[PDB]
Amino acid sequence: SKMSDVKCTSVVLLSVLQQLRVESSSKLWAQCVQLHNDILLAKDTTEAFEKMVSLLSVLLSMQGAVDINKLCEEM
Amino acid sequence: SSLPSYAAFATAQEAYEQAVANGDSEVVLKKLKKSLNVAKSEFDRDAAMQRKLEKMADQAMTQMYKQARSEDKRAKVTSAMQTMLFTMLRKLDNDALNNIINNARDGCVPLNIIPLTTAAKLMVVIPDYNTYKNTCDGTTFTYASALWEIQQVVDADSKIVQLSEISMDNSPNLAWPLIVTALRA
Amino acid sequence: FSSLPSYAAFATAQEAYEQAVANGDSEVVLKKLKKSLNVAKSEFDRDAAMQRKLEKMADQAMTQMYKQARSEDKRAKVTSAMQTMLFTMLRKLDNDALNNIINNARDGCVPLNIIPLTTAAKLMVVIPDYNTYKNTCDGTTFTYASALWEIQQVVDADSKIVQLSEISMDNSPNLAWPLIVTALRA
Amino acid sequence: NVIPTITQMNLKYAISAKNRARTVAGVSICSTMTNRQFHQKLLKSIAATRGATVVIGTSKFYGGWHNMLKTVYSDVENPHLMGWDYPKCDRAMPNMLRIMASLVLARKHTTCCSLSHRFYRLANECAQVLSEMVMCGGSLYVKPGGTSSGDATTAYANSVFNICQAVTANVNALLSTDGNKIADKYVRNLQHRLYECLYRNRDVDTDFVNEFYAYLRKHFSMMILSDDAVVCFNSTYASQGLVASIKNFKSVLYYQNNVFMSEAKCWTETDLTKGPHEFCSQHTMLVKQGDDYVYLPYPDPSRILGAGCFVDDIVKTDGTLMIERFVSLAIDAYPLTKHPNQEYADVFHLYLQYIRKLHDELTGHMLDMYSVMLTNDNTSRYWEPEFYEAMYTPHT
Amino acid sequence: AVGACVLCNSQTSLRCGACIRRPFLCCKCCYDHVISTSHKLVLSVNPYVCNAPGCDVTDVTQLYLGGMSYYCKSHKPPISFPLCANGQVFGLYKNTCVGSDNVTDFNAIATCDWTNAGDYILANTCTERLKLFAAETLKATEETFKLSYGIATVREVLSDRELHLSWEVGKPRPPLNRNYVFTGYRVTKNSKVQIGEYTFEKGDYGDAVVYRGTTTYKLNVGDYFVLTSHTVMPLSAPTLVPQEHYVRITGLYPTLNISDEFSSNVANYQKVGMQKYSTLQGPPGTGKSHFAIGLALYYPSARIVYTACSHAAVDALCEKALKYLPIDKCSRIIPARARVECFDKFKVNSTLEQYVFCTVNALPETTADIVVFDEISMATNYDLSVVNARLRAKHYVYIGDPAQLPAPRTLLTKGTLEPEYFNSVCRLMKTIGPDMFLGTCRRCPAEIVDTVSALVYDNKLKAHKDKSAQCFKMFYKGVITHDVSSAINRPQIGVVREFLTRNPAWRKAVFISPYNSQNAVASKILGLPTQTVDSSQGSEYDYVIFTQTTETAHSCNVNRFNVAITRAKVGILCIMSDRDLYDKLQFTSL
RNA sequence: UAAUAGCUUCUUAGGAGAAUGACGUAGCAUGCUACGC
RNA sequence: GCGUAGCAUGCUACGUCAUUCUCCUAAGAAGCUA
Ligand SMILES: Nc1ncnc2c1ncn2[C@@H]1O[C@H](COP(=O)(O)OP(=O)(O)O)[C@@H](O)[C@H]1O
Ligand SMILES: [Mg+2]
Ligand SMILES: [Zn+2]
Ligand SMILES: [Zn+2]
Ligand SMILES: [Zn+2]
Repeated sequence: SKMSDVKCTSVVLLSVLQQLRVESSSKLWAQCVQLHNDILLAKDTTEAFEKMVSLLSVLLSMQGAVDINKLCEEM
Repeated sequence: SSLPSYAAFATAQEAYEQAVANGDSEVVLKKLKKSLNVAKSEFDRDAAMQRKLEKMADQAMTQMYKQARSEDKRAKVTSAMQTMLFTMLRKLDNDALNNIINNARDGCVPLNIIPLTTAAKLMVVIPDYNTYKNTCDGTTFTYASALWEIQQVVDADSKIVQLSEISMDNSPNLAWPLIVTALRA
Repeated sequence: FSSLPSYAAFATAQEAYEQAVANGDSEVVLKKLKKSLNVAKSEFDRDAAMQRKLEKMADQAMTQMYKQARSEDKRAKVTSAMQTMLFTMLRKLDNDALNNIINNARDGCVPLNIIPLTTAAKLMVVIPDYNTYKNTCDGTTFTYASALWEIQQVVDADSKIVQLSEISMDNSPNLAWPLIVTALRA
Repeated sequence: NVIPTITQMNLKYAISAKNRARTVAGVSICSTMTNRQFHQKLLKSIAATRGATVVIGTSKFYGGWHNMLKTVYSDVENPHLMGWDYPKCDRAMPNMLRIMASLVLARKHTTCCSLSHRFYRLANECAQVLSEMVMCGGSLYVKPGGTSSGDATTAYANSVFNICQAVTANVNALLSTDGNKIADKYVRNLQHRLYECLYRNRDVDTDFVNEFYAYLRKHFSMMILSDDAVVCFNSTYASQGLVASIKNFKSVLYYQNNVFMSEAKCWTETDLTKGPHEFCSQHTMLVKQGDDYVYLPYPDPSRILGAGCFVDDIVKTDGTLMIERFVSLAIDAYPLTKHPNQEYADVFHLYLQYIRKLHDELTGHMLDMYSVMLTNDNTSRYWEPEFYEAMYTPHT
Repeated sequence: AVGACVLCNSQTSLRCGACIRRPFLCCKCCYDHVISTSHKLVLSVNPYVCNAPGCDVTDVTQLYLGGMSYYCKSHKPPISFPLCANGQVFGLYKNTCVGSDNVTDFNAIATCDWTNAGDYILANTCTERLKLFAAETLKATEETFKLSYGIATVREVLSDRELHLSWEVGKPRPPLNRNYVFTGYRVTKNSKVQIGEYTFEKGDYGDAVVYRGTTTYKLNVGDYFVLTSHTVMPLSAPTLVPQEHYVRITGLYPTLNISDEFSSNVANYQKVGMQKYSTLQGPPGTGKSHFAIGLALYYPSARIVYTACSHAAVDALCEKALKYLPIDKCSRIIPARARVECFDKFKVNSTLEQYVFCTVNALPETTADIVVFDEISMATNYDLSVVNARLRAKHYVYIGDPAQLPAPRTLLTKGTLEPEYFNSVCRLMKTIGPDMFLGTCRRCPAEIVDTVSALVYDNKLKAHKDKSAQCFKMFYKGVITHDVSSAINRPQIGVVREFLTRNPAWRKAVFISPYNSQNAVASKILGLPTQTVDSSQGSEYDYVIFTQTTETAHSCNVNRFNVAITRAKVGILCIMSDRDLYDKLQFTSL
């Protein structure tokens, strides 16, 4: 299960972004929604992984939103 | 069942069992049958209120558990979702996702959405020469498991800095962090 | 139950029965007192049933009364809210223009769809892209509904203020479309 | 009096297989109250009738699906099953057909209402439902037409529209046939009298209306749920052009709905032992239950797994809080155990095993939060397949 | 309503009713606490009183869980079972509660009245959760001590500018100053309702208080006052975030030739960048709060929040930042009431500015890149937990010195508190040592520093100035008028007044005295800016007149006197009382 | 912000009914015994 | 043979309680469909 692991990770990622009030910036939320919906409607795993990279770059670009070091040290 | 009314009913039942083991005749036998019935009825009323009380106990237990768990789960919704997201990210073990996450830990985060179209623009902040040495080889920039052509390096003063000025000796006087704009190759 | 004298009758019958049993009364008197105690307890539980019905119907009546009082004190609140909304909407009306267009009506009746279009003092234009903006309301003044409007404000989809110099062909990708322009009738 | 009404547009937050947004119409209480008081007697009378064309109020449990499918196959001669699709059904429906549905529903008021009362009720229906003011994001627009999906009589008026389109397709199929090629002398005279009653008669001929209704019931048996329809038509008549086909529905929807009905969404089933291909999003399979063969509806396993995996609330993710949530899903997913594909049959067992795990950890957490187990626990019957097998048995 | 046990962080649903803060306690820990101390009330989701028709039993070993509620010994349903038994107390999560051995320090923390001195040295060397609980209950006790202050009333009003006061007979009288407020009553028949928020201050002549009010209601003689109460909020964050030593600077960036004045502290700036939190300890006037601004100039892009426990210290820091930092990007955050007059020269009350200065109590929840706490001596563990909770940060810097005066600690009245128990930060400074240490006085002249390197610091400080001979030590008896419950020394003020017209260059020297009463009443007789010793800390002035009001253990405190004298910049005249204190310093003749 | 309608599962409460058992009282039928005629 | 009284057995009516079942309504949680 790798195609279906990507489609659920994108759901969780967009839930995190919505919790981080990315929804307030309409231009960014439109791109996040487009990437999420195109990951869900995907047949190829490489396209889904590229769109997952693009969608995770939204989370990684906001410095003050999440603590990457603390989150990645719990693993 | 370790209750008083059951003690009364049980001793009446034992007395009737002994009597019917004897069971000669007849009025004592019928009176003991009636005594057994009248004790059993009170024991049964006590058992019925016992069961009503324990049913309400189970109602209270279930309701309180539902309330406590619901409020606990609704309280911790951000941190739980973020931990779940990073657990799922680690489980995928994609090389591009791991690369961008490891760079984000060092502080080499992007400034915009990483683009998918060829010859598209990526702006990424590099906070020290360590993150520059691994990622940038010559004019090439390795990021997100992809190769990019470095176009424009600026500082926090927005001053253009040539790729020749990034070195072990001149950069310790520069205005770090650099911001590198590159194009997807 | 305990208030009613049925409990008193049951208690005195039980006390007499126990006293006579302890005193070694005869079998006939014992049966007589047993029968009297049985009928006393029968009356006691029979009136306790009426007491159960009394308390049950009293609680039902009290709950019904509480519910009716709540639904009558929640009706006045929504009545006042509707009245305040209607009167504020009355106070919003452009009375002179509406009076003119309604006196021009032969029957006094006009279509609703022309009430803003001929009397509204403020126009909101929602524009999805730059070509539409250039077509409909480029510049600080434009014409719509056979009237002249002057741009008083422009905001983006994020409700952030946008200046008329920022709405360009090259600055279009950097704007959060759609743009909502608010103009006043000139 | 005519009361115009504003209807809100509400975005729908639900699980779906396509990424297009779905919107419902929240109609005002001033319209819903009066429409209920006007239509609810007939609407409840439709929902309480078993064995009719409009299957509303008929459960699919306890043999209700088998009964519906046996009523569709109502003594047709050369049965083929057929199902079509209405593209943009609620938004492309003409105002004439919505008014037709409202007037058909209002034919029951021949004694309670006058003529003017019925006209003003129709006018209120049109002003509040058909061509209304729409609140969409704090702004009032004008709805050009088409049914709104939030009025009191939505599914029933939709059923009237569906039946009307099917009858129109049959009329066009019978009239567009040659007439010199029709071998059956009864159908030729039926076509002649159909043309007479259409274009040469202005008063209703109730005898011929009954005759054509009998013809349609005999050769074009239908099953309608508001936009889903299963037909058990005579294949020989439809091949000869005496009964509507898929092409007739395509033509009728082209000139009377302003849509194109592609034949990729319309199915035909030549074998009745497989049942309808899809009705109300349920496939049908013929199983041996007890000693006799019955029709059971099974859903898409993707739908049930998606309902299990994705929820619309954060507290539906706990599992132990929502065991009835999975009991209902296992009730819906039970007929998959009779599917010949084992991966389909494993969904029901997956749900049963998850119910058992949920109860195990719920009892563990409860015993942790206290030091005593619950005295009465009747949850053991939810991971036994008999509780779900009895859900599709006709005894109730 | 569940929670976490304080001393073991297990799951629980019990709380101690008798404790002021009502802390969560697991089953084992709750049994250990109640079976040994005098606390015998336990609150579950329902309280553990006996549910008879009327019964009042709270002791937990007397009770049982009977039927469906908690019942006493002779009210229980015939079916038991005991609550406080089997080494535990019956509550939720009963079989997951691991106890501890800290139910010997928690008993002392809960029981103690914070009167002795050892209570503080046990409230600051315990475990991390007890460090928070002890601070919480200490603040609660300090608040509930105000409930024992005598109810006031009005005698009459001859003058409407100066109220007459009358305390209730048989209760202590609270001190009259700005820190304490009052709210009234009119209980005659006829309105037992508040009549406004007032405040008091004594008058020089007779018995009078020149009051102040939030409104303009008059008091018909029955109207009176009671001191209100400040409820104390709970606290969660640790006193000190655990330290991590980075290999290289993360989150901060150096600068290009920071300045020619801050070129000496560069190594300490890099050390600050390397570590998670750093401590700077130095004698007063050596460059500690001028280190923080230099740090700001060294990390220009870093958003910085400056904080302190006092107002007159953060005001001096604000003035220094205005002198050095760009004034456009500053702020100043003030409380809603703003009891003291704060600093109004920047864009006041804008939290999202780059450099933001605020008191600890008025800190808003925000983030930063380095937070600079200043004068940690004034701060208790409550202030450290508050600043660690509200302000998230990447780097923490605590600057301060233990030898200055500590927090008030009004409840403490027996023994003396050593520096190493002022709070956790001072304990860290004295135990292992500061991370940065700079001893060289750059502010005060040679004479005053050469005397203060004998009082408090054991001959450590060299310094840099020349002794201008404007350091004066006066001999004056100074008769006592214990007026406002803080002493007033009228003849010493007379000495100052009679020799402040003989000093043409001393017309602007700030007046410093340990007692707020004389410090406030001096404003009429000499007109100089006035300042108490406690708030003078952290601020420098060009000239200081210090007056030892009365001989006590408060005014003859070496820490207080050392933090008082070392605020001078070129000269200081001080009049002394103790024959020893005047002799330990070496000043001029008079 | 969250529409109309249908079906189903689960839980709680109230009423009514049915069945079984238990007790008490009243009425009727029978057997035995005591007294009077 | 009759009348009165007592005991035992049986049937009917009424009142109370215990258990099980059915239904009618109300309230709440949830699932699916159009
Ligand atoms: N590098 C320096 N060169 C010259 N003077 C300095 C230097 N550093 C500090 N000072 C002076 O020393 C004084 C120290 O002030 P401050 O840091 O507030 O002391 P403290 O922190 O003890 O209150 C400042 O007023 C400043 O004028
Ligand atoms: Mg300082
Ligand atoms: Zn305690
Ligand atoms: Zn504990
Ligand atoms: Zn008691």
